[PDB]
Amino acid sequence: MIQRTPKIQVYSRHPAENGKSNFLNCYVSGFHPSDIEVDLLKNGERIEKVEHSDLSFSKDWSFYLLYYTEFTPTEKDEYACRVNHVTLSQPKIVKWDR
Amino acid sequence: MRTHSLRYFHLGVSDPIHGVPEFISVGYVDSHPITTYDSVTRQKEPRAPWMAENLAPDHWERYTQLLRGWQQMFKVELKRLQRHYNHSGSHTYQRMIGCELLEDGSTTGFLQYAYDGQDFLIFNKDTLSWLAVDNVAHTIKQAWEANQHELLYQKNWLEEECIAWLKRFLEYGKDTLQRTEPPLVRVNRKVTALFCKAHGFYPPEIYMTWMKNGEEIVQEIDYGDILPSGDGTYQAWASIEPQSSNLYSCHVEHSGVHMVLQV
Amino acid sequence: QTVTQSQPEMSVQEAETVTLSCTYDTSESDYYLFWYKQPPSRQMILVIRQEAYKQQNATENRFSVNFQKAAKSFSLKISDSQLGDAAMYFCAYRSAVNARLMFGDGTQLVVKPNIQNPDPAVYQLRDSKSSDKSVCLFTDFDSQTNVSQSKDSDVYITDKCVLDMRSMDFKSNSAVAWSNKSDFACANAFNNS
Amino acid sequence: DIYQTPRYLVIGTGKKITLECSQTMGHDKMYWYQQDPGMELHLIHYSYGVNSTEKGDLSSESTVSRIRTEHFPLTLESARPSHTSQYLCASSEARGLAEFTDTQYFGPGTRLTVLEDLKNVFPPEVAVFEPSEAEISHTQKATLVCLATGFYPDHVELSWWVNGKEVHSGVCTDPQPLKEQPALNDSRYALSSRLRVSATFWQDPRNHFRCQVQFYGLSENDEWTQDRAKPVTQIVSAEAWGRAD
Repeated sequence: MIQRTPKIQVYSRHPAENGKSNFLNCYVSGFHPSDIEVDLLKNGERIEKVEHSDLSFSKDWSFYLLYYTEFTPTEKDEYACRVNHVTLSQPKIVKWDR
Repeated sequence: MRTHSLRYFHLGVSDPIHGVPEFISVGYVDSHPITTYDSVTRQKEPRAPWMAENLAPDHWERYTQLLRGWQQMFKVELKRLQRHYNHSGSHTYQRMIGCELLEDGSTTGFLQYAYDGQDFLIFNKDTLSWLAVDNVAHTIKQAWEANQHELLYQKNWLEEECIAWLKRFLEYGKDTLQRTEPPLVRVNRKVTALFCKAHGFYPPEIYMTWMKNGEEIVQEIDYGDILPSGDGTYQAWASIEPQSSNLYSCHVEHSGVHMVLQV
Repeated sequence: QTVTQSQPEMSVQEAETVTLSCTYDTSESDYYLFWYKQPPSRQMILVIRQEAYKQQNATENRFSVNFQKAAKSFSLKISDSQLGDAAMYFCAYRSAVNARLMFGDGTQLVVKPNIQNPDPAVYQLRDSKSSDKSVCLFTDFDSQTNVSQSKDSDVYITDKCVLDMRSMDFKSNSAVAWSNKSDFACANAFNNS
Repeated sequence: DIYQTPRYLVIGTGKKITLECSQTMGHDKMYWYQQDPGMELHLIHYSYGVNSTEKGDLSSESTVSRIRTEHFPLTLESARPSHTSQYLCASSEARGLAEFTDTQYFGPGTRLTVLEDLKNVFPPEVAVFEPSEAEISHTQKATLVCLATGFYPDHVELSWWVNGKEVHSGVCTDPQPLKEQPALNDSRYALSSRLRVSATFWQDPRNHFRCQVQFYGLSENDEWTQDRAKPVTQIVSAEAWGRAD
């Protein structure tokens, strides 16, 4: 299998304003095969309650989902998305900016 | 009245781990999932309130059987592909069928297969022939190109039934599909760099740029992708970076509306 | 999801054209239409095939169809009928997405031969064994004649039956009757008919 | 093309029945319909290929298996009277799509009859009635007539043998039989056939005529406690020799 590595994008539904409740989004896409593991990270720990869209198909034979979780950003708090795929020999952890 | 599209995708996976279903198939109108089948449920089901409400239990029953059929066929084709390629682990086979209705009323149609996420077989409805990547595909195309009725059914569905169904679904989901939600466009700052950011819009197709003191276009423009915000809307951004000797401005276009912003 | 063939019985002269009639009901647009014939063998035999995505009406030599899509009408046209054509004919619809071939109720087609010189006659035949039991044969009657079945219970009248002696190039309608009762002859066995 | 065994089967209530259907056209899609006297054909089982077995419009206590491409057998565990029907297997050529773009070809079918009491089954009595001088003199032709009587159920196949060869030209067999006691429902049956030849040909005494009736009846593991001989599968035949006279 000539596989494709997952592209990970992490962002919030509504523009971040500390104190305002929101949704944290992780967009994993462009990956082949289909089997994929995803966790969202607060301060480096697993968020535990997390929803995910049903696996979706692109025309170029890659897949995509959206992992998401209802959160309130505290000025102190750091957030990331960590994925693992056969294509990755180590977990890829992409931090949330802003 | 904008370009819309109907697509049904099939995916098969040999020797899948506990979770992965051996077969999944999914229908889509412009990225809105409308239908779903898998190997555990062995049931075609609506993935939208408006599909569900508007189709009698027969449609789902009838198409469930048809998809039970495809399940079976993919299981088999997979083993034959292995036998021919001398394969060994979990592999994927995939098929995508669908049509596009352009704003100008003309149409497109598409049918394609893939082994391990690489183009295997591409259908051509004007010449009633497959094109194949290697002899394995060629061999299985030969048999297929023998059956003339199958060749023709495809051309028809693609050129006729697919569109009829699109038109129905568009209507059926008008409130969500033919809707227009305009964006929030804003400018933020950050070597000094400025970002035109837009959010909470629909449909996702959006165009953004920067215009040098309104005159020309900045050549050096980093474009954020267009991403789904969570709620049915999409968000996207565009960035550029000398005391600003010429004051700049953002130009955006969504659903027919050319929008502009100064700083 | 439904087929109707209203003509339960139908008739034709040898070398004549006949039209068998059939309508279907559906809402599907992508579909398949067939005729099949079931001789007394009870074997279903394909006669012709028409796909809803085709205007030109199918033709298999002597057989052809009138496909009026908008009328949802699908008539089988048999030219130059032959005795062999005799059978039950069935109209059938199949969706492109379901397997059940939906069948019409069926139209029975009888072929009348061209009796060139009628020579209506009733002959009697006897047992090659006991020579006490006997039968009656009505035959070489014109094809426009009909045979009443017996209203009496203990007398057995068979149906009209076409025979083709290809040896001698000769066709022949025939019908047989029997009974054990003594007050019974050939002369009057077919008189009610 | 496609084969189905048996073509006729009479069996007692509650015994295990296996109707065979086989095909050698390389057809993945296969079907099984059921036609009760009058009622229309009903898809009861179908298959998309090896190890597919799906149900159809009408619901059934039969079962099917598809271990391989050529065979699609149908099994009936506790066989009951209501199962009495004609079962038609079939096969289609679509292979590259799940969709049904093909034409279904049927096999010849199996006339099943399941009976509560096996004492209603009887083999036929065959008798050849020889031609008539009346006819011979009038027409130059001789019509021999066969009469199969007293048989039940209607599992019978009649044949005309001239000089040890089965013949086709010159024959008319009632497409359907008659009830001997039309009054009843379990009424026995009587069928008639006609063989017509030359007067020349019937007058040659070297010429042998045999009317043969094949009857499909009880088999070995079936039970029978009755004076009437067990009405097993058998041929019942009757003959007549040409006569110069």
